[PDB]
Amino acid sequence: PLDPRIKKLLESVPIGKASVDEVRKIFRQLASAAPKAEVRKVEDIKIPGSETSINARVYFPKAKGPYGVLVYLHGGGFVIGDVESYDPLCRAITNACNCVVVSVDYRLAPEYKFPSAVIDSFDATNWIYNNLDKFDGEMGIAIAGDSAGGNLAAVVALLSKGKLDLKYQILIYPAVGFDSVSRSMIEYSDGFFLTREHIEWFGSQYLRSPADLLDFRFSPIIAQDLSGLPPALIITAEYDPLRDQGEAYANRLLQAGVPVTSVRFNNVIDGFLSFFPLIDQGKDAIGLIGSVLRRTFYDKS
Amino acid sequence: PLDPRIKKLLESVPIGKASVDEVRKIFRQLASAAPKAEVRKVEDIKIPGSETSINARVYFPKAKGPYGVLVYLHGGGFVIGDVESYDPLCRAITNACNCVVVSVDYRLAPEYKFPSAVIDSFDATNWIYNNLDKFDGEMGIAIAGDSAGGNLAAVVALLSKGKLDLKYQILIYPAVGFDSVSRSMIEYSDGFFLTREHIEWFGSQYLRSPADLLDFRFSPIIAQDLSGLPPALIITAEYDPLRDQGEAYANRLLQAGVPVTSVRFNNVIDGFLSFFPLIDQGKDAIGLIGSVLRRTFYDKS
Ligand SMILES: CCCCCCCCO[C@@H]1O[C@H](CO)[C@@H](O)[C@H](O)[C@H]1O
Ligand SMILES: CCCCCCCCO[C@@H]1O[C@H](CO)[C@@H](O)[C@H](O)[C@H]1O
Repeated sequence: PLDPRIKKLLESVPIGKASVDEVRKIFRQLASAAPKAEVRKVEDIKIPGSETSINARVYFPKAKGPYGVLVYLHGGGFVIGDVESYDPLCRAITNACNCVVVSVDYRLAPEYKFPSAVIDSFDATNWIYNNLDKFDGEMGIAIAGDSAGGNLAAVVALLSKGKLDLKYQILIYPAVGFDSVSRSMIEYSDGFFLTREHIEWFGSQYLRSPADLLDFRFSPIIAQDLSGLPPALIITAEYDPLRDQGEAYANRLLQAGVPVTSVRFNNVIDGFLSFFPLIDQGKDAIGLIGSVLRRTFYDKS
Repeated sequence: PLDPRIKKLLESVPIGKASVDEVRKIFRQLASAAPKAEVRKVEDIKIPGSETSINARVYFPKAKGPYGVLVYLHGGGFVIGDVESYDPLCRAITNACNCVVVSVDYRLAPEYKFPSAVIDSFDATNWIYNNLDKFDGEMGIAIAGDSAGGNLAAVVALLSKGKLDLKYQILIYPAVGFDSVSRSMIEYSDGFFLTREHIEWFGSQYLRSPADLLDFRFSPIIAQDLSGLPPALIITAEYDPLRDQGEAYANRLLQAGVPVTSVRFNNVIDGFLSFFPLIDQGKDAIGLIGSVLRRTFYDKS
């Protein structure tokens, strides 16, 4: 069953039942309420994308350099969330990993439909890779994101094959495609924060036509070839409609020879890392991310 | 775990690794080896379809009429199987249900791609409905099929809404769409008779383009409206890549107010009813079908 702490929280975001502005506001005020841990320095930068100037926030850790750079792609169903609402989480990640985090403000639907978010996420990652020196970030680049952001991270890792050298991909309860059949999708369709109705709504805002459902840049699970992708940490949540598809992607990556640590956090829901001050499991997931990136970037415990 | 009887059988059909002719032959000789139970009468008929003359075999039970008529759509991945290889199973069903069974030789891929099988299956069902008098079949019509045939049965039930009055749909370990994410698909991808590689091969032979994956006549799971469909018996197999999607369809039907008895036969695999002389669970599944149809057609135990 759910951790009673989470059940209590749930029993006390109106996606598809309020305006885009209102749902964005509700989400901002929820996510941004978490404590902001001190980092060494924060900078807002503009990354010159192929289709837009991409705002990003750069967090520097108190540890001395050189650093690895983690590109972070926020969740929010391709429609809500932003860099500023993810500031608490990105600060926590920065401190856990002792690395630079660059959180990307990719273009959001419905104003900018698929594949805008993908293009911005990839363009940002490409630019950061080519400018690691600016961050004292010579230990390399990794990519991470949660939920819809995990979709984008997975897709960026695919697009980066034979171009960038991503050291790692961190997929935090990712969406990896269109799922009308998995047990978790059916069983946890309602009552666990992220619902099937929300997922369908987000899909309706982001995608342009049903054809986009078959585009690997939306459904990385059907990519022709997953071999040669960066090693992955894939976190799933037990009570999450997206759980089974995330674990399927982990399995597909493993079958393609990609190293994957797939961990199901029991008793929790989609989005639980954003709840880290309330949900201890969220802190522990952040710590797991920390371990994996300190090892990959620095060969440190 | 698998029933040891089934493990033994598996440990002792080369889809995608031999010619279409050879795989068809191998399947025929396997399936047709089961005993043919006596029925009262068998007739081969030609049903005038919209696109072809449709061969069908009609089985009459020893029980006196009037009868219900079960339209049966064989499995075989839209590519293999036929009425004659399914003769033992259809005879067993006939005797269990005390009803007329009409097994339909729908057009097969790759010679005839999607939606040929659907068109023939629907046209046959429509003609039978309109000619129930020819079979003393006034107690009505139901539809059934296994695996790919369960796909076709489910689709025929959708297409029949507001046209025919199907009394029941029997979906025997059905495929209900494209599934790249379910746990059963991933976990039982290999070693359980029907494999993911076979499924992908069948999909490649049957469908014309990836767009067909989103056509409700291939993926009834994404049909816009499942309400008002006939009551269903949905049989799934525990060790079957198709298991989760069949149970998802059952759940979607239930959510749409359609009565569904969804039963997972544990310890067995896809196709187990075809193995009824070896696999006792197959006989029992046939008996369950019998119970449901005797009730719906005759209000009998
Ligand atoms: C966490 C966010 C995950 C979003 C996954 C969306 C899965 C696809 O969502 C779908 O896409 C279609 C195209 O707009 C629509 O026709 C449907 O309403 C919808 O179910
Ligand atoms: C028991 C038979 C179930 C068959 C389900 C097939 C699921 C879809 O199968 C797919 O369809 C595509 C179109 O041809 C192909 O591109 C792919 O190879 C394949 O995975």
